[PDB]
Amino acid sequence: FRYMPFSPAGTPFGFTDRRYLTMNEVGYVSTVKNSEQYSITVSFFDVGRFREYHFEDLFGYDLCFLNEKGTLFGQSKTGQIQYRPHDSIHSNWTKIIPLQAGERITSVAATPVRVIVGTSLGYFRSFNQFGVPFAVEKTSPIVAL
Amino acid sequence: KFRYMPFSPAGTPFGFTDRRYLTMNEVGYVSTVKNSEQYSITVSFFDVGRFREYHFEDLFGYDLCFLNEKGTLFGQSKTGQIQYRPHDSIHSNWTKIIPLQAGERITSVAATPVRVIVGTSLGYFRSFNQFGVPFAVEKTSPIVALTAQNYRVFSVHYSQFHGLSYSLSELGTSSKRYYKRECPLPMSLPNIKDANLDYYNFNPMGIKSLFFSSYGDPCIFGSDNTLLLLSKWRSPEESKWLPILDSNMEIWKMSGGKETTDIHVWPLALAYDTLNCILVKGKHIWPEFPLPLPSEMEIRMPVFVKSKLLEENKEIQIPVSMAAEEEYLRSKVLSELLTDTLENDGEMYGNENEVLAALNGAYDKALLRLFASACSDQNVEKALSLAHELKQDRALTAAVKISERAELPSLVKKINNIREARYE
Amino acid sequence: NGLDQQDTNNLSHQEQEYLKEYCDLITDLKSGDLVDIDLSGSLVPPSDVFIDVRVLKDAGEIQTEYGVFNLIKDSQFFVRQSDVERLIQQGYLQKI
Amino acid sequence: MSLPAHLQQTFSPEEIQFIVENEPIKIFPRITTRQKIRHTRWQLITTDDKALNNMVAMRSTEVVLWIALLLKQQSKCSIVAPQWLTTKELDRKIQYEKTHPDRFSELPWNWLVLARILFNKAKDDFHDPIHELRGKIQDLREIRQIKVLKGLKYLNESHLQLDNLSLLEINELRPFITEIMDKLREIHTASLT
Amino acid sequence: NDDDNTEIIKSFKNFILEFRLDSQFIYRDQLRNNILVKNYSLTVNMEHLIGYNEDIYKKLSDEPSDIIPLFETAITQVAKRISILSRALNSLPTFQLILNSNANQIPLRDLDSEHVSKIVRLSGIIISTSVLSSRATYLSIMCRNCRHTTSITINNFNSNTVSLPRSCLSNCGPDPYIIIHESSKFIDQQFLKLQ
Amino acid sequence: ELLPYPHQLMKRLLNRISMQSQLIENISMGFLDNESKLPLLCMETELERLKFVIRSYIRCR
Amino acid sequence: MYYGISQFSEAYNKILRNSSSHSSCQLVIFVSCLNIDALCATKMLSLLFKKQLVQSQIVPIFGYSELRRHYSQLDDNINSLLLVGFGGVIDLEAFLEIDPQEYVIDTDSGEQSFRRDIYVLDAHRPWNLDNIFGSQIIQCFDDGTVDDTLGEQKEAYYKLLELDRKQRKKQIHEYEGVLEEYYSQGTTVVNSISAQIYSLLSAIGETNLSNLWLNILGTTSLDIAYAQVYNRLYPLLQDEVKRLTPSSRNSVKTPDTLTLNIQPDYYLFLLRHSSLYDSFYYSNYVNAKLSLWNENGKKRLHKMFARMGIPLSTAQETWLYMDHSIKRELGIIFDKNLDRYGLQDIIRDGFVRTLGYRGSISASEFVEALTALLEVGNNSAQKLTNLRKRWVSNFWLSWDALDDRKVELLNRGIQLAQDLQRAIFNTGVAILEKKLIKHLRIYRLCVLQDGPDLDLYRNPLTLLRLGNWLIECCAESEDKQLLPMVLASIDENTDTYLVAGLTPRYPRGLDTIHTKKPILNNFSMAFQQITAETDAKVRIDNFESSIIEIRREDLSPFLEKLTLSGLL
Ligand SMILES: [Zn+2]
Repeated sequence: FRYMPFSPAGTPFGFTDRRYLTMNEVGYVSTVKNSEQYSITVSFFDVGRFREYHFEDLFGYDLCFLNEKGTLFGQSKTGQIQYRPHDSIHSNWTKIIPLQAGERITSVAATPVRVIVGTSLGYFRSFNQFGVPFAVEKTSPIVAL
Repeated sequence: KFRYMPFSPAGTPFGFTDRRYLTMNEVGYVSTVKNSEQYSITVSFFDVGRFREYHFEDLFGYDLCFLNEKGTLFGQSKTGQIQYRPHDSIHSNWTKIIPLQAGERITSVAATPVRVIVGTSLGYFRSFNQFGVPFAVEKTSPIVALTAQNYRVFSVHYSQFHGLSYSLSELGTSSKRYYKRECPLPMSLPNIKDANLDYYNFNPMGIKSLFFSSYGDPCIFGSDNTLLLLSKWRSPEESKWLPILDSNMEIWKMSGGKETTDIHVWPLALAYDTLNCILVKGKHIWPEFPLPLPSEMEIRMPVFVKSKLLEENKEIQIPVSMAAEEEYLRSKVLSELLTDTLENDGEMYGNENEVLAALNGAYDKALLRLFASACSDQNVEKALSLAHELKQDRALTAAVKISERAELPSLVKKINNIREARYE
Repeated sequence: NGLDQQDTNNLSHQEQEYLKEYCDLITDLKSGDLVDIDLSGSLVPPSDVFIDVRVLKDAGEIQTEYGVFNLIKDSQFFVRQSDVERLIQQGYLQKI
Repeated sequence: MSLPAHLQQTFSPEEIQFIVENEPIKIFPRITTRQKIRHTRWQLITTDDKALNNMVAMRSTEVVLWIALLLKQQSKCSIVAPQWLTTKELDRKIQYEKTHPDRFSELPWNWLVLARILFNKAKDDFHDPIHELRGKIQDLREIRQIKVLKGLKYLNESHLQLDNLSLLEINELRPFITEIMDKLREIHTASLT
Repeated sequence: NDDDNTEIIKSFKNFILEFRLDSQFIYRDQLRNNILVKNYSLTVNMEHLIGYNEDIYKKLSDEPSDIIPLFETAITQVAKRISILSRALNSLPTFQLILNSNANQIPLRDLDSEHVSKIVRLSGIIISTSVLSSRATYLSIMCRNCRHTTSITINNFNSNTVSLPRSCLSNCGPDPYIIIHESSKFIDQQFLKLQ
Repeated sequence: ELLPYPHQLMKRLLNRISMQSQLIENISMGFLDNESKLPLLCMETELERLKFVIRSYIRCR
Repeated sequence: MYYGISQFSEAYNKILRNSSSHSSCQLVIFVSCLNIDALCATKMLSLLFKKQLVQSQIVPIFGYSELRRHYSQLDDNINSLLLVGFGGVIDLEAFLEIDPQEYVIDTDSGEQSFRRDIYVLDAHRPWNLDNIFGSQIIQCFDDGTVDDTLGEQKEAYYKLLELDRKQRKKQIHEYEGVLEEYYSQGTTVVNSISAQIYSLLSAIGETNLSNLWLNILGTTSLDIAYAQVYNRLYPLLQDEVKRLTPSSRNSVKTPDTLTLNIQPDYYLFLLRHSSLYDSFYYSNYVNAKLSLWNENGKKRLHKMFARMGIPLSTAQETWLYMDHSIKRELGIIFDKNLDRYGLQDIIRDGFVRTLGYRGSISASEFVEALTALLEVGNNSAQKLTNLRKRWVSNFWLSWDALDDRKVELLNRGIQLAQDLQRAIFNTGVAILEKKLIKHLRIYRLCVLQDGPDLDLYRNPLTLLRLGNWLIECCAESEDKQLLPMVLASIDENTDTYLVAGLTPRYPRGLDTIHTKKPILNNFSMAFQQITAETDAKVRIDNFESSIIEIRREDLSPFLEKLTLSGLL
């Protein structure tokens, strides 16, 4: 099986130079590839709840998860995980997950209680919203999370 | 598709040499050599005081052999013959032959002081008493391997239709009952350089060995060479498999950046504190007749990052932060497992409570180091979360000391509030 | 005398009683305290307590602490080190 | 007599062997001295028998050397080679010694005696082929002797220092070295008023 | 074959360095002895050589005349390796080999026209001893008009003697290399007569 | 030059030697009445080693 | 069936628990002098005991009355006494004259505990049941092979025990007849003691390479006496070797490495460590095949050597000094030539072991050296006691030589073997040219009166070796049938004749069915009969019945009685 990474309600880059990483009720993240960097337009369906912001991304985090506690950006191949609170009253902490040989992050998950990482080799990573890894588990390849 | 070649726990393939090991266990190691007419069975023991070697012959050339503290088994898949010998051998050895269809093969065989286990590539499953009486014949999915203890028995089934499934059975003295029934098995089959192919010719599933630890919980060792550990199998719903070993990563630590393919490992058993296992300096992914001394390896999770440790190098340098991460995770998992063992079965040798308490102290020290790291991060939320994980009042005083050393008083007073919360 | 020119002709009287009283003093050191260790104990570090020894000369049975032992000419005997040492002192044993 | 002159001058090689026997060492048991919760204790004043009461066959255990040798004579003990004893460490030490003719390498002083005893008994448990280990340690001994010889060119009446010399070699060298050194000291004192 | 000869030299040094009994490498023992008392000479038993490796002994027996100088060179290299610090001609005199056979002794009488240039074992009584006669281990020469000076290291293992150098050898003449008998290094030889 | 005599040290050592000796005596007599007698021999070997060291020290002094 | 084969381990454990006293020795070892297999078994026991740290005393004995007087010397506390291959057939209990009631502690249910328990492993075949079963103090290790076959004899003996009427009288008489059937039979050996000892070790699982090596040596020692037994045990030994072969293949030889091989062996004494010519020269089988005793034997030897095309001077020079270029090719050369001479049966596979760079030594060479060291390692009855002491000393020397470090002593035994083979050859050719053999068609008779080395010859093993050589010579002369071999030697110091009665033996390679049935030494029964009545003051104290010491003057009436004796 090819096991390409998946983001909920994502849109393939395809022919378009721009795409949606993830379409969420809290907000829809539209983003463009600049061919050297990945411009991100982090658009929110409720601007009053969370004012719209948009920052250029040099990394090009392949998988993005956003929810009212915070927006999470992860690059599947690199394994580095970037977090930004939607309230943004907390710091935008960034960490990197350990990667096995050829291991890639299939799915991304963000929760106020915990942070969960979905990878190719089926590893389950329990992290807190602050980036502390609460637990690590291995199961069947988690395509979707 | 699948060859369904029979597998014995950590058995050594026949190889170029005529001599070969059949099954590696903490109780003892068994090898054999064909005398040009038949194979020479030797039953060697790691503990001489427990048992004394008896080596003999069989024209059968039994394909597989099982052994345990009470008795030993010898199975020939093609002929379906099964030979039993009590290890004390005061009782007469008895030998039977199982029925089987045309071309049927017995993948593995297991023995327990309560029942005798028969498992074939056809998936047919037979239960026998210690004396040769069959308890029952029953139909199962084909099994790659078998895991037997005194009464704890673990069954793992494979079918290219069914994938990998596994069931845990607690037979006890009587009233057999299964903790799990054919749970899907998370494990990475080797991908389809000569040695691994030869091993697949011996064991296509590529699992090196499968056994119970020093405390009897399951221990799956496969082609990944990174053994997985089953957590809280006493609770069925709560039970889950956790990564417990990073073999290749530990080698990179040992190699110091120069990965070597000659390194191959076979854990005859798992001590709860650290893995006891044996290594090879050679192309063979199987041990050799001159038996090397197994080397005890510390159990560690593969949370380490290759790039980060490479930066640390530029004998492997480990960040105190990342090492602290790994060790408190180890403390958490080991403490949970040890406590659960004390629950279902209690103390195996009495020393469990105090080593558990020392483990708790080490975990608290880890938490306080993480608190110092959070203070370096200068983030109140991280320190508060660490305070939640702290489980000692004096550890809370230590956190107060760390916070005042970091000079932020808000964290100090939050830790204080946590202290009054913990008092009652 | 401590490990067990026997003739005193090579020796004058004065020094004869000197050496006799010196041996008596050595026994006194053995006497009372320090009796646990042999004051003239072997200065070689002990290698192995149990060793097999062939009888150098036939001298019949000699009583050990607990085991009967007959000194039959040229007979191997694998026992503790104290007895074999003390018989080496008389030389009735050999070859280690 | 009370003490032979040769004995008081220097420690005999057998005394060195005894001292090394007093050292602890890592071993593997072949007996589970632990008793199931489901006999006779060793009760040693010189060494904690609690460990001795606690061996389990094929587990990590550290014991004093001489009891380890005693049990290794029996089939019930398995010995663990030291890390410096590993051939890679030996090669590194050889390369260091060749690199630094001035000084020696930080070998564990008893390493010579350890190598002797293990070659005598632990020949089986060496993962590395034993003969190569013998050759390498022989070469290291030769190099250490040669480095000593250049030091002999620099013998002084004031101060003599030996950073990393083994206990065996310093013991065998002490009589002659002390005689020469004290003779030089006496000569100088006579020269002084 | 010169590389092959060097390989054979390496094989012989592997012999001497890794031939031991009861962990005791007697060869390095006598080596360090001959270092302490500077006798550049080495004693070896061919029975030991056969035990370690028949093949080297057989190669010896085939033509000892030229095998021996290679062995001497090997012993000299070994002494340089051992008794001299790493990275620390005629600096170290070559060691010379001593051998004990213990084979049969053909009588002096009835010696064959065969056995020419062959190692043999005999016994007899000396009737005369010669005075010492030096032998040019190393030879120092200069090319006369060409002024080219060169080194020669002739062994006493041929036949009779090596003729003097001819031509310029980098006209200078049929023997430009006039021997300057100062740098040249000599070793004494003595002639014996057995009844 | 002779060193001071740590009298307390050696008297405690002597007490230890004694108590070990009576302990070995009790084990021996009980045997005259576990299957593996090796720990007793380890005790005896320890006793012999320490007594040998003490003898060496006394003779040197 | 006093001791079952499997029950050997049980008996061993019983001996352990009886003598489980590290403080006090409760075990004594009694061994027959002048037996290689006995020495191998004693080494086995010594290693086993040092594994168990059990205190024990080891004593070598040569005489039966010596055994009795030593037993009198022995303390009663010793609960463990082992006997190695001597006296099993003779009723030792009757020879010991013991009272079990004295020995039994707590007869009561019934158990038999004795303060001395004597365990007897015997190589002799007749295996007296009363010796086996008369006393429980007499503990006999039973191969089973004789015992099950003795089931009819054992039940007859049991019936005799029960009955102590005409029908019962004739039944008892028939049982007695059966006794005499297995009586009057020349004792032999079918089990190399080392073989069942190593079997017991395997039962305990303590076998190492050395144990198997020493078992090989003991069996090789047995080979000459009983070739067929050696051949039968040979595949078992090879299989055990395979069981214990190291995994490493064709590794470069290094001093630490020790290897034992199963490679073709040639029936030439000391072949590796001696020359070729000499190895042929004193080879008894080679001599008998080629009649080397006569000058034509030498002529044929030169002819065959030239047939191989081996240069003479090369042949008389030692095998080790031979160039390997020819040494490798030797085997095929013999294959091409021995058959042409009929000498091909001499080639056979054997066990040759090497360590480091010392060299490879044949087990046959090893046993030859051991025998040599036994033979010549070092009033009249007092002089005979002195010879017994010296023979015990040679036994201890051979014991010591078995240790690896005494390679020098092994070479000394090698030299002694060369010398003894030379002297035996000289004596044999001397008697053959002089036709000193005088066959009386009941037994071929030769006697030793003149010539040197009679002091060497009166040593029993030397006489035995000469007897083996002459038996080989006679057997290879198929023109004359097998007849009993009687040999008598004089010692002027004792002034009395020394006699050994050697049973006839088939030539080696004789696989015919009539040669399959072994010969029983009628000499022993004749000697016992003579001792019973009209005895000529012979000595039978020696553990070998065939070897007998007689007054030189009284030997002539002994021969007259032997002619009178019909059992010969
Ligand atoms: Zn020129």
